[PDB]
Amino acid sequence: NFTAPVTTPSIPTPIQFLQTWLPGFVKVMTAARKIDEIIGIDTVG
Amino acid sequence: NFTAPVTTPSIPTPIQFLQTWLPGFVKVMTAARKIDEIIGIDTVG
Amino acid sequence: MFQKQVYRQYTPGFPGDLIEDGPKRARPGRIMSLSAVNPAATATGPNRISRAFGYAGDVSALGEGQPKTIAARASEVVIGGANFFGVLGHPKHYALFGSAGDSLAPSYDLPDGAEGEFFDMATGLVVEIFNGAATALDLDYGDLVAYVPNNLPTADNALGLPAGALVGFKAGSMPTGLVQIPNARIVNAISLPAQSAGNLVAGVTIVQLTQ
Repeated sequence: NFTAPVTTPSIPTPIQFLQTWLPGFVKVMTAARKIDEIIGIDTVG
Repeated sequence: NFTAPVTTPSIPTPIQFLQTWLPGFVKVMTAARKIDEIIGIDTVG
Repeated sequence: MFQKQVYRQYTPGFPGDLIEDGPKRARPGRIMSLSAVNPAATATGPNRISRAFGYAGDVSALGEGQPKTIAARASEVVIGGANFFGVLGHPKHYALFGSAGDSLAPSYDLPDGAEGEFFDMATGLVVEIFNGAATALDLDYGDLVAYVPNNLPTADNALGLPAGALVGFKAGSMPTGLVQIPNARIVNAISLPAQSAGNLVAGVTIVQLTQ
């Protein structure tokens, strides 16, 4: 008695539209550069 | 010799973005309703 | 994908949805896992929308020590539990995740551990119903509803029905092993053709009144 549905039944909203992406990116850091803290810096050349 | 990456190497951009969704939605249609053109209507009562 | 045909009228509704507005009772719950089910748990189901779930414990408490915070009255339900909890429904509540890479592929299956809306009673609910036998059946206004449990024995489940599949029988004809939803009635009238274990024709969706 029910008319056969044309589209296959499915959950309506794709997940991609229900995501909030946080501002910015987290950059991967490295070891500190502390040669200037030890022996200073000099410009001679 | 190469330093081991912190993150897993992968294709950067997801298919989530860079994906244009066409405006409007196609809607399933039914058979033609033609009594309004064969005999017309009159809003009475 | 799009309409490959044109029918004289629209379908009255899609399974898991509400057609008639009136007194209704629904509760939230978590989908759990048939694997987590301690006992054998024979009947297997993919958390389909139009299926009748069963209570399988609570997950109110949070933490891992003695002082636990009861954050919410949370129900932890399984697809074919004997203690009927409610028929899953309202597909618009959930998010489509796709199926096997195709993120836009159609899917009526809720992932494990998700949250669903389980109608305990409704004036009108579109449900997929099945045949409890291999013969053709006619369901009318005065017809009852019984859902397949998780522990339905292989001898009783000859047709290989899904885990929480609602069947739909006639007074004094409940397929064996099946457990009945009390006060559940088939409102609209339909016909199911003869089926076999391999074919298992998907019974046409039906308006049902629960309690």
